[PDB]
Amino acid sequence: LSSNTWPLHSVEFLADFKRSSTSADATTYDCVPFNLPRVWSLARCYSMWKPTRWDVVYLPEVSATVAGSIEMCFLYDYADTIPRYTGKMSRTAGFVTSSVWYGAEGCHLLSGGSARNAVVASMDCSRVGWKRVTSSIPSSVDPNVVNTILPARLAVRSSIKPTVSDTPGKLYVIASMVLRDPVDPTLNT
Amino acid sequence: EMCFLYDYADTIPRYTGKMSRTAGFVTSSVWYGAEGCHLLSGGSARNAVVASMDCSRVGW
Amino acid sequence: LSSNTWPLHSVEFLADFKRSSTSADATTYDCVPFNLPRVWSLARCYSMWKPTRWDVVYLPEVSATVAGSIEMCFLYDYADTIPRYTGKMSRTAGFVTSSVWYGAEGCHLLSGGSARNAVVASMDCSRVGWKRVTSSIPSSVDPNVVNTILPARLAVRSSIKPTVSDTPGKLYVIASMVLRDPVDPTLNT
Amino acid sequence: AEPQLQRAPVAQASRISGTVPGPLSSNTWPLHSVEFLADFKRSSTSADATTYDCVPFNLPRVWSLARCYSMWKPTRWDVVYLPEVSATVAGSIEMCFLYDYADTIPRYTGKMSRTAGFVTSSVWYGAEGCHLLSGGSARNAVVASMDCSRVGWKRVTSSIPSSVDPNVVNTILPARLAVRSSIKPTVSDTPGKLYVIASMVLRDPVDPTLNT
Amino acid sequence: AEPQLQRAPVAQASRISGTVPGPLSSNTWPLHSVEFLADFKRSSTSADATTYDCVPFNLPRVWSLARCYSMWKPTRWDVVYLPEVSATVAGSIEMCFLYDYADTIPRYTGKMSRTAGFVTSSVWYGAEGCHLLSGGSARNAVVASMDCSRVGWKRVTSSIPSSVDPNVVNTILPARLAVRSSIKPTVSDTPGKLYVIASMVLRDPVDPTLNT
Amino acid sequence: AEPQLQRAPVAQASRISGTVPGPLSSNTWPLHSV
Ligand SMILES: [Ca+2]
Ligand SMILES: [Ca+2]
Ligand SMILES: [Ca+2]
Ligand SMILES: [Ca+2]
Repeated sequence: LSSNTWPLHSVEFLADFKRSSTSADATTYDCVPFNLPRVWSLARCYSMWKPTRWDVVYLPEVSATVAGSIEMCFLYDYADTIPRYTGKMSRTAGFVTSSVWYGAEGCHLLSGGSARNAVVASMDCSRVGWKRVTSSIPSSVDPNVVNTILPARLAVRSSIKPTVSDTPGKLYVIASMVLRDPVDPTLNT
Repeated sequence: EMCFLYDYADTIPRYTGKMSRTAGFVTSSVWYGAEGCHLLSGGSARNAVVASMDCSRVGW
Repeated sequence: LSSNTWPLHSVEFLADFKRSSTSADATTYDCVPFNLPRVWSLARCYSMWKPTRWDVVYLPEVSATVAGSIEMCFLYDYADTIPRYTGKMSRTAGFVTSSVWYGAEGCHLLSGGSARNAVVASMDCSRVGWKRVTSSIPSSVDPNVVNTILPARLAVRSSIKPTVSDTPGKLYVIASMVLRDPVDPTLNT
Repeated sequence: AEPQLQRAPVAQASRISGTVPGPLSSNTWPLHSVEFLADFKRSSTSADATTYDCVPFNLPRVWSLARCYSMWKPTRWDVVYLPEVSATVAGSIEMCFLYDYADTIPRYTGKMSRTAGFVTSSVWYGAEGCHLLSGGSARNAVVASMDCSRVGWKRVTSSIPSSVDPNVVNTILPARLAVRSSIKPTVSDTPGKLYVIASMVLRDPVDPTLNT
Repeated sequence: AEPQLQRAPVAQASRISGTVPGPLSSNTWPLHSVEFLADFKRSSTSADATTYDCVPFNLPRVWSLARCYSMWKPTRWDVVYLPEVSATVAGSIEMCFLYDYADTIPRYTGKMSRTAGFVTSSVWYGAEGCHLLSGGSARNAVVASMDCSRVGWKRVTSSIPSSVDPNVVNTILPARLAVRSSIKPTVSDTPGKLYVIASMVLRDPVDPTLNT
Repeated sequence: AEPQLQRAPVAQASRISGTVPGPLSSNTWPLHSV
């Protein structure tokens, strides 16, 4: 309800699903407001935030004959190593893989929501507490310090290496959060 | 990519990020959504690519 | 509650109450999100807004010996002439006046409630419809065009011409609104 | 019957939803176990208590399972002392828990007694604690229980950042068990054993090889 | 449940059968309406009757709907005269229908009377015709009915080829209403109003912008 | 009713199992004659 607490449901483009022709490493995305321009514009006006939903849906835009799959999972510890292959991915939390060309049915999740044959990677938000809204990540520090601000990292991996670097789809985030103690957007770091 | 602009003064999105941040946003494989043909007659928007405009609160 | 809609309660510094040593005219403030940095940072992420509250509190910060008083009222039509004197101010909506050094007791209004000894000028928000959020105002246009985006103007006046321009207190806005259709903050005009 | 005229699709989505099935694939996994913690070492020169980090990687068997999950939350953690000395042995064992890495390790009985979870026992008392490790009956056991209520979800690590601000260590270390000897024998000895009866909940799987 | 492994087809036919659904998409559409036709203008110099082409595009509201169809067939077409003058006004209104564009417009009572659908009335008679425009009761109304039986399906046009053989005009013009004043006032005047009570059937839709 | 939106497959197997039907297609055929 109220008393220094504003609930928020947003949908925003997160990033392009990029496939490397050389690296087998997954690309990680920090599940924090400053990574979503519009949501950041809102969140930066508050000192604290608490994710309630945070779901990343993959929407493809390539031929149905393209080869490969997209793999997704969430990493809840910054200290944890970024998956360099399918098993590592298949073994971790929120795992989900689907042919790179599949997914369009997920557009219904964006507008409204009837996730059926949607390719989503849901983050474990239950038991995720009030974190401090920051404008950056102290990567140069002990992973434990980072954990303080990073609820989780989305790991996205190309099941295979295309002959040329490419992007067969896009990742959109459907976030739901509550914001708490106001701050001047310009002083929020 | 489809979305609705409710203020003529607002700038037309020039890219995916901008489009996604706009009301009524929707995207689809250009080859997805043929089932939308049945929408034009009966119904079943289950597998259709539709961009709905916020009509509630729109006055006379 | 949902689907392009969430209430927003905010408090922000509006402007310094400036007393002209030569002019008797009232200063005018446009009651729109873009005139409140933080609130603007939020409202700009939406296409439409609807004021639910909008109250401006006068909080003094001068000696109990300063003479003169502050006068406030709201103008709901851009075409309407700005009050030149006390009688005029007194005859317009939301009119309130108070000795320039009184009003400190209204600080709990900023956090909590009890406008019991406050110097507030409340805008009539009931029956104020959805207005498009704008980054500016067409000041050289027909007032009716302006009225489209301007719910009202706060008119502040000094009941006295001090020997030298001075600012006896400040005006703080206590706004409560609902925003509606998402829009990229950078594309909002 | 008639041979079926299969229609060949341009492709066919290959999809898997959720962590691949197996022993530790559930979102969460509760685990209870008895784990040998350490020997109750009695220094003959130092009066300082010995510290033990109450974290999964310090429990060999539990760690095997725990490293497959990224988050854990202690629910029980109880350390039982088992005497292996005669009733002629003088001395006492002192145990308590330290919930802030920045806090100083007690160097004497008074300090130990003023600390949470404090407990003392004749070094030759508590053999009945053997039955605790299996069935139950902590009636006559020497146990040091860690305050687990209010302990939140901690990240599972394979190490402790020791030369770092105690505050960052606290983010991973729910508590430390402090074990002290009430007296200094003429020569270092080992009056008994310390076994941990841990109970925890693991959450959010992760490839073990990535877990650090 | 299990994620469904969708089979992607080389394509997927996009098909629509029949005029897209909406207000005027039916093969045929019947429409009844009251439409103001014109003022009963009484010339003070000419004895010639005034002609009115009984075609859809001459009925503003009806035309709005009619232009969405390519074919129409009149079913009723009745023109009611409404007096707006006192019972002291001399003169009569004469009405009849001309079913051949090549036919000469009557210049006098005798000619008018010899023409189909003929009718005359004291210019101040027929106010009860007001009730016709709504409910009914043509008992005391001055009405000129057009012979609609036997009128076939006509193409809907937005114009009349006037400087063309009357025979080609006939293909589009079911009939003309001829209105005449039995007398010449000292100066042109307007004793009443002419309202049409049309009933027609529209058939075979067409984009309005193409309809001409 | 609604026109059915046929899904076109890359192909479609053309298959026949067993000797094409007719008078002498059976695995065996008994015959008696003068
Ligand atoms: Ca901050
Ligand atoms: Ca705008
Ligand atoms: Ca870890
Ligand atoms: Ca036509």
